[PDB]
Amino acid sequence: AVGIGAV
Amino acid sequence: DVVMTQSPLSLSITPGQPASISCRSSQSLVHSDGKTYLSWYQQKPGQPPRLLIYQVSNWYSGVPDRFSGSGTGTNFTLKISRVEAADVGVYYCGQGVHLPRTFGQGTKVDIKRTVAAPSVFIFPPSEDQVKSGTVSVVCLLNNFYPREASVKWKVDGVLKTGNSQESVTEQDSKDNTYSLSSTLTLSNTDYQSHNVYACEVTHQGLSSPVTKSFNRG
Amino acid sequence: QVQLVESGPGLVRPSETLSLTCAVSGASIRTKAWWSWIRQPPGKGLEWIGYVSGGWDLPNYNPSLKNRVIILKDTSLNQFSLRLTSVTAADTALYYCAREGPEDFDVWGPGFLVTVSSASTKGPSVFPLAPSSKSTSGGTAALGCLVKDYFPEPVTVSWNSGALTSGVHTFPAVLQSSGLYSLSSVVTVPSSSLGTQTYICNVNHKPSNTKVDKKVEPKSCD
Repeated sequence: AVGIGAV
Repeated sequence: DVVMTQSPLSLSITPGQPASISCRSSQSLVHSDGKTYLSWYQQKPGQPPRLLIYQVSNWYSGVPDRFSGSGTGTNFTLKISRVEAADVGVYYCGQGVHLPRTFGQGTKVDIKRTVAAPSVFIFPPSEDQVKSGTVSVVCLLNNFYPREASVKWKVDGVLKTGNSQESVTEQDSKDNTYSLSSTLTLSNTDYQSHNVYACEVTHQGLSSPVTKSFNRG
Repeated sequence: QVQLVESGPGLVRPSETLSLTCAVSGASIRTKAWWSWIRQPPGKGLEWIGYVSGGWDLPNYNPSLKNRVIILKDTSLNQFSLRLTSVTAADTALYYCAREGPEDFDVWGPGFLVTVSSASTKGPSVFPLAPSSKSTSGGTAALGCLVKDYFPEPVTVSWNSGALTSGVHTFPAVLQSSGLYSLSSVVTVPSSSLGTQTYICNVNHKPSNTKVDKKVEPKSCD
């Protein structure tokens, strides 16, 4: 999913 | 990495029956936003995967309700309630919450169906092939099940080994059958040194091995 | 309506750098999406290579790639591209460009096969595999096309420019001892049709810029 994990 | 493990790695489904694949992760796929980012993809041969499920139980637009996803935390399960012939292929689970992104190794799904004896054909080389320097005689087994079969090449009655190559298709999306080609390659010198070419097919659906032949010229 | 297409070379020498470009149509690259590259060695699993964001956040790549990957985006041309340095045979695979969106990987490209080898490109020879009357198995006969001595993968085979689809089997290519590939594409067809309908195999090998349309008909004495 886009944006989930670099948060 | 977050290691994803699928089980089983090879799953043969029985018609009229449900089917179940399991996918387990080394860490929880629960994100801090409360959502679980697990996805299920289907890949038919020679094309990219198709997105079936994201967010373990939500269906992607256009995916039929017969595909279902369940699970929590590290345990996830994809079920195909009642299969179609087109549903052969490789199925992958993938987490979209942790970096690096990871996928399962994939579960290969093949269907069980009624046995069928192969339709056998032999193709002698065209004259262009004979002129070309090398010659390829082809023996084709079309539309058989199950996958196991044996092809033997016989030239002028004697078994010939070590010059043949086999290639098998994937389970057909229409009638869930397999097909096989055996190509025998010789020099034109070797090709014209003999007269009769045959392939003898042994298969479960044949009461006796079936031989197809031709005469050179 | 979103479509992505990969383009580039089909052959790269080892230790060189692999460049691949994914063109996106149907949506602007400047959206809330991670434009990603993922590779798959043939007949094996998927390896996630990385992504470039449509916003301003930095790209992230797979640590397994050993700091060989650069993923770039070009808003003006609306495309994104992969540069992978110091390739080896292990980097020979099928490369997919995809869009990781608010759901998950939404859309994938058809896949592009990159082969890492030193060998020289060669176009294929196409020979007809003709049906015969001595070989009729009931009411249907089979005919086909043999595609020999080409490099590298892949070739595409259609029948009657795509009009004929049912009953066609294009077999996996088998690698000869020469280092070249060979495959066969066959089709079953009512033997009655043999008298009236003409059957043409269309072979395409883009790496060698070869396109061959060959009609398969029974022998002149048959």
